[PDB]
Amino acid sequence: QPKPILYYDERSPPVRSCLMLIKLLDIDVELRFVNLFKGEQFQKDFLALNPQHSVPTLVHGDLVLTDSHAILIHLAEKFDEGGSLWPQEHAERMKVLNLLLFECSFLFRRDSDFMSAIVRQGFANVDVAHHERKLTEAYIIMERYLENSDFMAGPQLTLADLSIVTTLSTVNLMFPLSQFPRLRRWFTAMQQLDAYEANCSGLEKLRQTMESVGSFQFPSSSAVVT
Amino acid sequence: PKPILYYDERSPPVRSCLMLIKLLDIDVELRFVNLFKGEQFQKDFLALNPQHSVPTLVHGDLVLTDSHAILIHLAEKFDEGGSLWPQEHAERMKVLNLLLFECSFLFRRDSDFMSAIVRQGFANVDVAHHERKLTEAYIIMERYLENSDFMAGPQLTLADLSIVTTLSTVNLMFPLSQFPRLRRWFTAMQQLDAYEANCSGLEKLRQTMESVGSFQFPSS
Repeated sequence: QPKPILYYDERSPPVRSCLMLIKLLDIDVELRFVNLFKGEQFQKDFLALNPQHSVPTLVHGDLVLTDSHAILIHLAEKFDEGGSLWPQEHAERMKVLNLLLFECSFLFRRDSDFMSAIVRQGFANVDVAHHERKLTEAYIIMERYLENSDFMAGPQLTLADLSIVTTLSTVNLMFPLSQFPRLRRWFTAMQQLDAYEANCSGLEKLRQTMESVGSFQFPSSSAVVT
Repeated sequence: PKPILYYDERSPPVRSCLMLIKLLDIDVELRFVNLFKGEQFQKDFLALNPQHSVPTLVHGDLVLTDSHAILIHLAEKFDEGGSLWPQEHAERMKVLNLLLFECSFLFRRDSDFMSAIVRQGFANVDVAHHERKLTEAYIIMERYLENSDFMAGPQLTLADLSIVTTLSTVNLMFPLSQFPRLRRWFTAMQQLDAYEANCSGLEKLRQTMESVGSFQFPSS
């Protein structure tokens, strides 16, 4: 019943997906900033709330959620009851769930491995070709999904698109989409949604933070901008 | 049409699905895909699942490529109204939150360790690094068990089935002796009839890892 509280750092793509859903559904939510690059997620009180030391973390009454994909489903079920973002029909809902788990286990995992290598080693010491292969593989899979539909999980916008677009925009700071016409079309369409504005500041903050910590510049030509 | 499960029982996410199939008496058709021979890269399997992973379930026209989606789908279709995937929203969110901890944290870190063994050889893995990453997962689970007998509340749910198989896999290398709640919970899980579905693939994974990584686990 009390309004949700979101612990967040907008540089995180999963955080941005929750910010996008909050904007799309017009949800009133208290924001509490946790600076991941300063290690504020290791403060004792935050660790007591979420021992995984991660954002987004949502506190909604007694419920404490520590994964973006649970937060997206929870907020859709509470603030979009009966809607199409988290579909009513079982098969369509399982397709969206399957895509959310692809984002967690495959796209995000590989982008996190790459970006954490940059922070830990410096960009000049990362095997960028290795990560390019891993992440281009994810682009190929997404292009294949979109060869069948204009959205990731079917013919309409779902939570899968909100979860995937933020991490895709993050991978695309580095790796261009010139060779992926369906992924370009979809990303352009997602950027026309008013809710996409919630992605913009955090993407830019992540770009700047990574350039500083990793001592490099992303190639400006890569990012798709409309 | 009955569900088809593409599987290699060495995979802990596969074992979680085998455990649920045994608990719910689901009639499935099993099709083996050998992960250590690279059969997940065969062209027909890749056409089905471009993430080249098991478990993969084909149920009618529905193709699921992640164990946590498979667990939820099978519970919804074959255990409607049961307690493994709770009806009440807050309880269900708690289960979902733990399934995603398993995917994003426990499994990710065990995968990173076990992959390192296969790629580099055990003698060349930074075991102390992986011990810190995996012990941190043990610490988190010990905290999750502070208030309840099971991972997501007072009774067995899908979260326990997902977590127990990967935990048993981490436990090939790293003992539970420092984590009393977690050790008690693991012993209780081993007493379930359905836990028998974990045993064969866990031992096969032990043997395959010891051969490929040229070592013996401490627990061996």
